[PDB]
Amino acid sequence: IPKFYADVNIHKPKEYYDYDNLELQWNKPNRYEIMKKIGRGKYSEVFNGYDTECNRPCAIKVLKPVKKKKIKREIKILQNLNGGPNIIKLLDIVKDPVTKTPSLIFEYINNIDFKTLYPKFTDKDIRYYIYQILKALDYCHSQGIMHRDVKPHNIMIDHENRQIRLISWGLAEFYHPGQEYNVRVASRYYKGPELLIDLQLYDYSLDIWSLGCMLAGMIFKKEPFFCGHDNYDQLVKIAKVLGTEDLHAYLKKYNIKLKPHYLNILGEYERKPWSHFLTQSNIDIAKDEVIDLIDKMLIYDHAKRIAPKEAMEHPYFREVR
Ligand SMILES: Nc1ncnc2c1ncn2[C@@H]1O[C@H](COP(=O)(O)OP(=O)(O)OP(=O)(O)O)[C@@H](O)[C@H]1O
Ligand SMILES: [Cl-]
Repeated sequence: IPKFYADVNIHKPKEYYDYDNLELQWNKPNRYEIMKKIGRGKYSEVFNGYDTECNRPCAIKVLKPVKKKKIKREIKILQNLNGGPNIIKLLDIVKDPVTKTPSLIFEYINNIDFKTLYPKFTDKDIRYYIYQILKALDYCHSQGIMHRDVKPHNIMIDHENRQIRLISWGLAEFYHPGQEYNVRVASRYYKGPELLIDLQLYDYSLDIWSLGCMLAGMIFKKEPFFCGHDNYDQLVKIAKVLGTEDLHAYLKKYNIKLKPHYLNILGEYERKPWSHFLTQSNIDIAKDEVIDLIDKMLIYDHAKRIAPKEAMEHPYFREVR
């Protein structure tokens, strides 16, 4: 039972969540001037473009042959989240008349690779940007949607203009109590324990684990924070930090019995204190307020994790604007 926003979709009309019954009106791609390729996805290519009619830059996401089921969902979710704080705006959906290839037109964000940008950040910079990702996540959760793929790679930042956007809504899904969800989502490094132990009855809490992994990696200057060689090893990398005592307690509560594979590789680990991750290069940002915030997010028990709504109230953010 998610603390917040559990029954959002229950009180919403079927049209809101039934994305496969969505009638898409594809427009002519003529007005969008295609320029430099800025991104590469699993089943897409993102280009810097220009809306010649509305005097506006855009990011044109061309789509490789994927079932309409996947596109319709991404479109429905982006539509339902329009005007959300720090959520990428979908401006148009276009289809080539000849090739019949669909493309999604998004507002353009001048991003700099996090591997180049993040080291240039100050304590005040990470503070502000994490608050903004929390605002985005509190909005989509309130709209009955889980992002299911929060990672530094899906956060666009134009540092010069202090503009931040949560992108990649392709894996985003609607939360319905009692529904079993595909555990084979998110980057292995940002996959919550519920995905690793095959707990299909997960919720919004999944996004706080992923954001916790991101925040830990940023302030401890170690990305990916938990670096597993496989899905089974990823739980070991987690347990080697959070301790196995709280893991066994988590499995006993949700009555989950680990695979014949897990029992051998998983040892008995004591919880590593967050202080053991401090270095000369990171103590300046790895202060006591942020470590408390990380401690409240990286918790096995998805039901015991802090909500984005609550995280925003934390003293780490003293956001008097
Ligand atoms: N609006 C945008 N502004 C700037 N860059 C963008 C924008 N949208 C996408 N990109 C870039 O394109 C890359 C891939 O885009 P995106 O994450 O939306 O696709 P994807 O979901 O992985 O693709 P697919 O679902 O087809 O596999 C991003 O990592 C980013 O660098
Ligand atoms: Cl894997």
